[PDB]
Amino acid sequence: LQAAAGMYEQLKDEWNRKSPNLSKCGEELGRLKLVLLELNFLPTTGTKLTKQQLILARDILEIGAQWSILCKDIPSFERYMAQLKCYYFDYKEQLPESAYMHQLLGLNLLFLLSQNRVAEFHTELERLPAKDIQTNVYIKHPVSLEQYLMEGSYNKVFLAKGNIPAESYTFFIDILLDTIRDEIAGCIEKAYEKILFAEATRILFFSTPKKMTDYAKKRGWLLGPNNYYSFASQQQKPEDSTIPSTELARQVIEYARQLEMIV
Amino acid sequence: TRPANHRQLTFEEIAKSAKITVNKVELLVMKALSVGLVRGSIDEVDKRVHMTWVQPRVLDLQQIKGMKDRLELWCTDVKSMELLVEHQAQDILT
Amino acid sequence: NQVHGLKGLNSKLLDIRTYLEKVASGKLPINHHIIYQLQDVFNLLPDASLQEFVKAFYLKTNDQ
Repeated sequence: LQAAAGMYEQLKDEWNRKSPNLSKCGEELGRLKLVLLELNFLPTTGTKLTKQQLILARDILEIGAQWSILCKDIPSFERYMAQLKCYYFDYKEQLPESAYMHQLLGLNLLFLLSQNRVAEFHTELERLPAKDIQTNVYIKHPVSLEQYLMEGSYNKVFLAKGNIPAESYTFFIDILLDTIRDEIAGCIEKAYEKILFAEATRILFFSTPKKMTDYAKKRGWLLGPNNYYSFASQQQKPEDSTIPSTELARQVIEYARQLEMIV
Repeated sequence: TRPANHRQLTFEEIAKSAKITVNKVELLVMKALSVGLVRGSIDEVDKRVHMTWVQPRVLDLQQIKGMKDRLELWCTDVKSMELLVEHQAQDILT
Repeated sequence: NQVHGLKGLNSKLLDIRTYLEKVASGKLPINHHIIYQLQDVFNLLPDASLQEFVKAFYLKTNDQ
């Protein structure tokens, strides 16, 4: 039941640039729970008869989810998305579907990569196979981005895109940039013995040389354009035939005794 | 002193203390390996002496103290290990 | 036999150990034999090394 506006569809009209006030939006979240009690009444009491009402219910909570991550409210985006999760495949089908469900799916998928919750992305994909549930324009962008991470194809990764739609997609991509940056520092630490400043700016995706100086010393790298971490450790690992060891095949002492119990 | 804990020692300190040349200190040291007064090798690829075994000089009070504290550490080790061997293959052991 | 060996070894080491305490203070004689034995342990430095395993056991029960 959405009719009129002061807490019903008030949030919806706010999300537009008609009234582009965010200042009202902070207050709105407490009031929206009051209209939300009523909205909750319709799903799995009636189904089709209640259809119109569902559409409207979902639109306010979903459109406000996008508008309360331009207020940068983290707890709000997740609890709306969570609420609407069941609305995606509600019962048989309550049909609360909105255009905005299309963007939402895409926002959640970028959110999960920034948080580094790859397991959840995969779990969502298994629900997803018939991707004609809202089609692929905003869902195609997260899947390409996940592959690129996956591959090691860091150059391709979008840190240049997703800042360009400014509705709610920007919030996830800014944090993600820190995460990929860290990921490069680790790969390079084990991989290669030196790093230059000509080298560094591009690979870590630093903006400045000052950022380079900061990130390298923490790890312990910095000595100049020439350092030596990697090389020495890579060489050291084969041969423990002249040097005592017990590593692999477990703890030996247990190992011999266990082997004999089994047979 | 140094051999016991870790096997190898440099040969350069011993020649200078001798105050006699390098080509004649080796000679006496080889003779010492031969009789069995000391056992081990002289490696001139790095100019160090690797001692396998050292003689313990006899009737020294200090040495008795030294072996005692070591011995207690070994005793612990036996007990620690013994509980583990019985834990697995206990069904088989009875 | 292995477990029997550990409790047994442990007894031998106590004899030496209690003796040293007694020689150092209480003035029991210093014999070359006791000292020779102790020194060798440090010197030999045994190094753990590979080998001795087999996988045959399963095939035989399967056949039967």
